[PDB]
Order: sequence, then C-alpha cells, then structure tokens
Amino acid sequence: INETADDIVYRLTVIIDDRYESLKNLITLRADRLEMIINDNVSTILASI
Amino acid sequence: NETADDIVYRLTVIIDDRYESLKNLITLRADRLEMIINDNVSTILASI
Amino acid sequence: INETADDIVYRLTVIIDDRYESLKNLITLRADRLEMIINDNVSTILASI
Amino acid sequence: NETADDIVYRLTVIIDDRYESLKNLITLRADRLEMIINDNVSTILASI
Ligand SMILES: c1cc2ccc3cccc4ccc(c1)c2c34
Ligand SMILES: c1cc2ccc3cccc4ccc(c1)c2c34
Repeated sequence: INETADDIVYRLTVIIDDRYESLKNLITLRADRLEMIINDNVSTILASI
Repeated sequence: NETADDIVYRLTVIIDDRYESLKNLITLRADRLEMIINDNVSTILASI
Repeated sequence: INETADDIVYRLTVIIDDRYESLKNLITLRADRLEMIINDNVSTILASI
Repeated sequence: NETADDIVYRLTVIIDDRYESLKNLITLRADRLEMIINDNVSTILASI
C-alpha cells in the first residue's frame, strides 16, 4: 500500500504547490502595482507642487 | 484505490476552498488600499 | 480502513485550517497597518501644507 | 497505521514549508511598501 501512499502525497503535493505558486503570483502582482501607483502619485503631488 | 481517491478529493476541496478565500482577501485589501491611496492623492492635490 | 482515511483527512484539515487562519490574520494585520500609515502621512502632508 | 502517519507527516512538511514561504513573502512586500511610503512622505514634505 506504500505505492498508494506515494500517490496520495504526490497528488496533493501537486495541488498544494499549484495553489502556492498562484498565491505568490497574486501577492507579487498586487504589490508591484501598489508600488507603481504610489510612485506615480508621488510624481503628481511633486509635479503640481 | 477508491479510498485513496476520496482522501485526495476531500483534501483537494479543503485546499481549494482556503485558496479561494485567501485570494479573495488579498484582492479585497489590495483593492481597498488602491482606493484609499487614490482618494488621499486627490485631497493633497485638492488642497494645493 | 475508512476510519484511517477519516483520521488522515481530519489531521491534515486541522493543519490546513490553522495555516489558513494564520495567513488571513497576517494579511489583515499588514493591511490595517498600511492603511493606518497612509492615513497618518496624509494628515501630515495636509497638516504642513 | 504507520503509513497513515507518514502520509500526514509528509504533507504537513509540505504545507508548513509553503506557509512559511507565503508568510515571508507577505512580510517582505508589506515591509517594502511601508518603506516606500515613508520615503515619499519625506520627499513631499521636503519639497514644501
Ligand atoms: C491554508 C494554509 C495554507 C498553507 C500553505 C499553502 C500553500 C499553497 C496553497 C495553499 C492553499 C490554501 C491554504 C490554506 C494553504 C496553502
Ligand atoms: C500585494 C497584495 C497585498 C494584499 C494584501 C496586503 C495586506 C497587507 C499588506 C500587504 C503588503 C503588500 C501586498 C502586496 C499586499 C498586502
């Protein structure tokens, strides 16, 4: 039944890994954009005075 | 190996549910931070 | 072996649930603080002109 | 039920590892956003 155990762990590892990479990507996505937005607005505040 | 299938399935449902929840939360707070920032930028530019 | 299956799922559900609540708490923690920081700084920019 | 123990253990290690990684990332980006904000606040206040 060890091969079954191996398959159980492997299949859920793939699942866990996939959702992990997706959450990493999303966190990175929103953070990059928040930085962009902030740096853009700072340029306007300083641009207009 | 039907038992194996059910174990994987039951935990996949759990993993997927918590994943969708964390996604939703991240989107919620990021969207709000964007709104807040754009709001305050208007106030600063609106006050000179 | 169904009781074993049940125990496997339960034990990993507890684990998954715990790490979930922790990540939620952390996301909430940092977001609340970013909002606080932003709103504080806006008060200074507007306070000093 | 040693096989059961190893299944739980092996997946607990995986779950814990990805959890610590996501924590670290969240802390990394939040810390950086705080630094960026405090930096720009100084520039705006330093320019009038
Ligand atoms: C709760 C805790 C988690 C820890 C680590 C994870 C890694 C990848 C995807 C995940 C999805 C959902 C989780 C829920 C979670 C994940
Ligand atoms: C990208 C997305 C985020 C969503 C929610 C957050 C909550 C608190 C601090 C955060 C910092 C950085 C993020 C980047 C981010 C945060």
